[PDB]
Amino acid sequence: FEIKKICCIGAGYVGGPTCSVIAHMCPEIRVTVVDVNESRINAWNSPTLPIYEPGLKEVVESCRGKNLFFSTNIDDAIKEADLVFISVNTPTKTYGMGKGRAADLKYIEACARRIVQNSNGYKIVTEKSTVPVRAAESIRRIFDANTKPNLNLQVLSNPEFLAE
Amino acid sequence: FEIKKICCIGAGYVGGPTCSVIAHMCPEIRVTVVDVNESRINAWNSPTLPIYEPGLKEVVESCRGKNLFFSTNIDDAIKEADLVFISVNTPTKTYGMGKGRAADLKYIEACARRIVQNSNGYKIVTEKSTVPVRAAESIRRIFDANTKPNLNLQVLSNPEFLAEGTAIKDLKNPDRVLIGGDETPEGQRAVQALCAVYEHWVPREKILTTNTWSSELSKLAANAFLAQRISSINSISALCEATGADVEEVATAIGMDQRIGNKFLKASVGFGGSCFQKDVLNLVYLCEALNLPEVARYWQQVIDMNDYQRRRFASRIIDSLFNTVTDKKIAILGFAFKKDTGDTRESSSIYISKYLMDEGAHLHIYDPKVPREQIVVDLSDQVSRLVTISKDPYEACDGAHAVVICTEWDMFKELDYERIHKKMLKPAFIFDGRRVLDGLHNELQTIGFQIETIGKK
Amino acid sequence: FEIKKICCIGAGYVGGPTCSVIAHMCPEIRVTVVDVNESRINAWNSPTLPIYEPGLKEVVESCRGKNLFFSTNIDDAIKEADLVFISVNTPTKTYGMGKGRAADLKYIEACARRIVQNSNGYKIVTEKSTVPVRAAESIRRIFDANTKPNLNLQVLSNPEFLAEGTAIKDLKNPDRVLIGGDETPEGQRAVQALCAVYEHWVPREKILTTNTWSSELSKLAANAFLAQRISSINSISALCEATGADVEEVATAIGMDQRIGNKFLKASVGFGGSCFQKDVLNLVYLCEALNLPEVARYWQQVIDMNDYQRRRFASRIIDSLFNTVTDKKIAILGFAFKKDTGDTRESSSIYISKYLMDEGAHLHIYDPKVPREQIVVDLSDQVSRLVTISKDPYEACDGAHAVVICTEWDMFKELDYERIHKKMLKPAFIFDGRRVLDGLHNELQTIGFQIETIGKK
Ligand SMILES: NC(=O)c1ccc[n+]([C@@H]2O[C@H](COP(=O)([O-])OP(=O)(O)OC[C@H]3O[C@@H](n4cnc5c(N)ncnc54)[C@H](O)[C@@H]3O)[C@@H](O)[C@H]2O)c1
Ligand SMILES: NC(=O)c1ccc[n+]([C@@H]2O[C@H](COP(=O)([O-])OP(=O)(O)OC[C@H]3O[C@@H](n4cnc5c(N)ncnc54)[C@H](O)[C@@H]3O)[C@@H](O)[C@H]2O)c1
Ligand SMILES: NC(=O)c1ccc[n+]([C@@H]2O[C@H](COP(=O)([O-])OP(=O)(O)OC[C@H]3O[C@@H](n4cnc5c(N)ncnc54)[C@H](O)[C@@H]3O)[C@@H](O)[C@H]2O)c1
Ligand SMILES: O=c1ccn([C@@H]2O[C@H](COP(=O)(O)OP(=O)(O)O[C@H]3OC[C@@H](O)[C@H](O)[C@H]3O)[C@@H](O)[C@H]2O)c(=O)[nH]1
Ligand SMILES: O=c1ccn([C@@H]2O[C@H](COP(=O)(O)OP(=O)(O)O[C@H]3OC[C@@H](O)[C@H](O)[C@H]3O)[C@@H](O)[C@H]2O)c(=O)[nH]1
Ligand SMILES: O=c1ccn([C@@H]2O[C@H](COP(=O)(O)OP(=O)(O)O[C@H]3OC[C@@H](O)[C@H](O)[C@H]3O)[C@@H](O)[C@H]2O)c(=O)[nH]1
Repeated sequence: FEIKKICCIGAGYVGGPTCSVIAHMCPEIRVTVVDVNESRINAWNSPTLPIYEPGLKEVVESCRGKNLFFSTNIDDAIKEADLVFISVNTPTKTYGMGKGRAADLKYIEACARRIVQNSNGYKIVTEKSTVPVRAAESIRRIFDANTKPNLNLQVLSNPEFLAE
Repeated sequence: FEIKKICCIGAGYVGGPTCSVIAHMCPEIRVTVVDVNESRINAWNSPTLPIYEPGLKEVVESCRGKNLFFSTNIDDAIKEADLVFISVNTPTKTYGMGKGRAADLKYIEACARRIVQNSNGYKIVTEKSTVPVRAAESIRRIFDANTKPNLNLQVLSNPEFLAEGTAIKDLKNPDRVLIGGDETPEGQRAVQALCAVYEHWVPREKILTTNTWSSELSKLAANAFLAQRISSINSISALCEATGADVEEVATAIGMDQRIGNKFLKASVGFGGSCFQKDVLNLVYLCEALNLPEVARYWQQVIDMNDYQRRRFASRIIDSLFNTVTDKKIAILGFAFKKDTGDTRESSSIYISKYLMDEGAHLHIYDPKVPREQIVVDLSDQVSRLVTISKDPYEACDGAHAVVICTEWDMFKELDYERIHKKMLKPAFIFDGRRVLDGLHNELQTIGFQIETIGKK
Repeated sequence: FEIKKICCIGAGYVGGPTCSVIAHMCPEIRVTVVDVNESRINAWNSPTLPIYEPGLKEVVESCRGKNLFFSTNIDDAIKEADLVFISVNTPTKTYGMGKGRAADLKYIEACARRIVQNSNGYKIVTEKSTVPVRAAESIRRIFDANTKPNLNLQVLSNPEFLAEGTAIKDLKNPDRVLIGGDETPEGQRAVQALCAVYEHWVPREKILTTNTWSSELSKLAANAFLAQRISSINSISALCEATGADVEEVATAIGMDQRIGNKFLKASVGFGGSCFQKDVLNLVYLCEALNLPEVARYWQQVIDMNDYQRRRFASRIIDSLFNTVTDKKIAILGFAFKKDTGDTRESSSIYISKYLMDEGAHLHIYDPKVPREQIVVDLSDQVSRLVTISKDPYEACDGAHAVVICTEWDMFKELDYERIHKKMLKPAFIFDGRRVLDGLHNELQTIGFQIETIGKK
């Protein structure tokens, strides 16, 4: 089994530069970075990127629209994907248990739900962040409980080590 | 010698049904029940009663108008009466010495004064409540200090043992009737006159008679004993959870020992009701005051356990929703402190709702008897942002992640769980706070629920 | 599968009685009771049994040498047996972790090792104790590690509910029999084999079956519920003394609530016995180990109350004797932890004797069933100077400043107190730490006794 289409939900400091580089290094792979933040997506597609990162602009411009894409169309990106990265943010809870301290997993949970909804057959789903807090476990729970016939979702952890 | 007219001040859970039952068993007696709350009196006379209580409608209609009355005319009823019951609330003090712990006698005290401003000659005056704290003494202190010639008022203590949802049954065959009065020739004649009333439907073997203080301690103590058992079994429910046992099984084996008995061993999200918590608080308070901190310390645990049982239950719900419940829709089935009443005082359902609201949950509450505008009042922006009162249970479980059963309403046992499931977000949790879905366990798993329940795994 | 031979390791207060009743109710089955302690075994084989227990002499003397045997030959009894009871003692650790709290399992362990050494083929091994504290698991650990081909040892749990003093009547008519075994085909077959022993005299609906853990938890919990009831009522006895009430009247009142039951509500100087303190102490210790500190501190109150109640009573004694006993002759009536047994383990009498001895009293101790050598061991040079063991009670109160009734022996109610009052120093005090002298109160005041009693000022 070979990955030929990659989707990444989350075009942040992690999702963006990680996907850009996978694209640079693997020309036969299609890499699609998605995000709900329309503004951040257009900026990725503009001559001014939404984050500053030395040497990033060269990488993006060497494969954007070639094997690297940025888009607000999350649904179709997941649908055609072999691997789905989850590369979203887990803000600190502002009330209740673990307030000021624990991570809020709500955006990971929303990615898992959306993935199940837009998925059939076999896909690999990889949580990729700098602080993974029970992320893979939580993805698995959603997937286990939202079975479809011939949907086979594989859950992996692939933590990101880069420093901004 | 002999009681023919009864007044009852307070038309609440205690005054209302108990006088209703006296009427029914004692046709020769004219019973009048009075309250400042016109709105409550009106309902007592309407075809819809202000409280829900099985058999209560039929008992009231059986003799309202004939020998049973409700009116806002306090003065006239006091005036014509041989016996005046006080059955009023005593809210917890909001300020002063023992703010937030001791009962406030400010309504019981107002009652006694109003009695003297409307009484001449002989009257028997009886304190009657679920939790009596120095109630007889503070009626007496007021009678002693408002002395009119020819006025002879005798003070009796007559604790009410009934449990809401089972009031009529309890009233009609009680395990015992406790009446305390001064051990003077005069107190004895008033005690005996009170006996003679109950003697209409209760065997004399079961009528116990003491002095007034020993009467109140007896009820303080007994209520606490009942609460201790539930806290005790709830402590075991945490142990069972942490080790693979099942508290229902542990309780069967405990209860079959006749020296312990098998009642009051149903583990739960925690006791509520207007009786237990305040009864322990008061007993604690009393012991601190009397220089008995070992005893205070002893009974305080009954409350700490209950608080912790509530908290542990909440925190399991939140855990399962992987510590985030912002905008997640959760159903709350059951708001009363217990089945077969509309009463929410100190209900565990409130407390769960509060811990789930702090997590930002969208709560959808259904209860078949609690008035919608009472749920709203109990949970008080935050309420208007997070709370919906559901009309039926199915719209409460529509779009929901979790179903939380907080009251043991028998109806919950036979909801359409298949239908509820189809429409829940997955994974779909039922948290049975009452062990009410037991044995139904296999069917629910099969359907596709994750069933968490107290004292199992 | 058919049990023909039973061996029981531990010929104590549990094993001797229990095995005798099985022998008596199962005449087809050979019943062998073994022990390392030879004077114990010798006594069981003698006209004078080593423990006192109503009805026991009759039952033994009816089976001994027929199907009931007491031997020191542990190896051969294990070797031939189909079922092997383990019924040995578990003393409190005297050092290391859990010092003074956790039970020491060194004897359970040596039994299981001995059983593997002496066994071949199929045996059922059953742990029977009043307080089982990870017993079954411990046995299993050893059996699992020491295998032999065709050796098949199956472990069950069978907690004993008998109370000393009524052992025979409890074993012949238990409220229930509790038996745990693995949720395995082999476990289930061993469980049946034991039910069938019990089914010779216990009806099937009174026998409960479960896993080993649940069974041990149920026992730990029930024992605890029982001691709570006593601490609970004892706490109300203090409160009664502070406010001028009678705990016997309050207890009567509480007790008639059929949800509380009327049993185990006799206030006392304190519960004793091998069971209760050690049960709660182990329940607490375990809760802490499972990270349940709220459950831990809940149960701890049961013990703390009982320590207070003992103390209150000791110092209440010293206050009535003008704040000093530092040379006075005091009578101790009752050394055993409860009536109708010569057992003294954890007895409240040991604690009152001792406190009074720190304080300079000369004690004269009478019990009708406790050997005098046992009283000397329980108190620990001081014994030399202060303690005297009396032969009858009237010898004990000759010269005395006060009588202190520690144990509810029925003979104490029927003493001629006028004779006693005569030879007692004056004014003559009786401290009734058991309420055995209720109703006789005035009569004794008439004689001029000044009488102090628990739960009554
Ligand atoms: N972004 C934050 O504000 C934040 C705060 C605390 C912790 N974290 C955690 O620390 C590391 C930061 O990651 P990042 O710096 O690249 O964060 P980032 O916030 O810069 O990128 C996260 C992107 O995911 C997008 N996103 C979130 N939920 C989505 C959804 N459901 N569908 C589509 N897009 C969605 C967000 O719009 C955001 O653009 C993360 O790896 C995570 O472990 C992030
Ligand atoms: N008041 C509280 O908040 C509260 C909370 C817990 C327990 N309790 C205890 O419960 C028992 C009584 O129970 P209940 O359920 O029937 O109370 P309730 O609140 O249901 O009924 C009390 C009735 O007394 C009426 N009332 C009060 N003072 C009055 C006065 N001076 N004159 C005329 N009417 C007056 C009120 O309007 C009300 O209808 C007592 O033991 C009480 O102390 C009270
Ligand atoms: N020892 C204690 O202080 C104690 C206290 C509370 C509870 N318990 C538990 O509750 C029950 C109380 O038992 P009991 O009152 O009959 O105690 P017991 O002291 O009266 O009898 C125990 C018998 O076991 C014998 N024994 C011990 N180890 C042995 C061995 N290795 N081989 C052969 N015989 C051995 C002892 O000699 C003694 O005769 C027990 O089943 C025990 O597990 C023990
Ligand atoms: O010697 C130092 C090094 C770093 N820092 C500070 O420590 C903070 C973190 O700096 P980093 O170099 O680690 O940059 P990052 O925080 O972007 O990366 C860090 O978090 C994400 C992980 O995936 C990276 O492996 C980790 O280095 C910065 O504020 C930096 O100024 C110091 O004050 N002193
Ligand atoms: O086994 C049990 C028993 C009771 N409970 C809870 O304990 C609380 C009290 O329930 P009760 O049945 O005792 O009802 P009440 O509070 O109406 O009556 C209580 O106070 C009034 C007294 O006069 C009654 O004798 C006493 O029972 C409820 O929250 C109930 O659900 C349990 O959780 N488990
Ligand atoms: O109401 C009571 C009851 C009991 N007690 C005291 O509590 C202590 C225990 O007495 P028990 O009647 O329970 O006798 P035991 O200790 O022999 O039995 C206890 O432990 C072993 C278990 O099998 C029994 O079921 C349990 O009762 C004694 O000190 C007794 O005098 C009270 O002080 N008041």
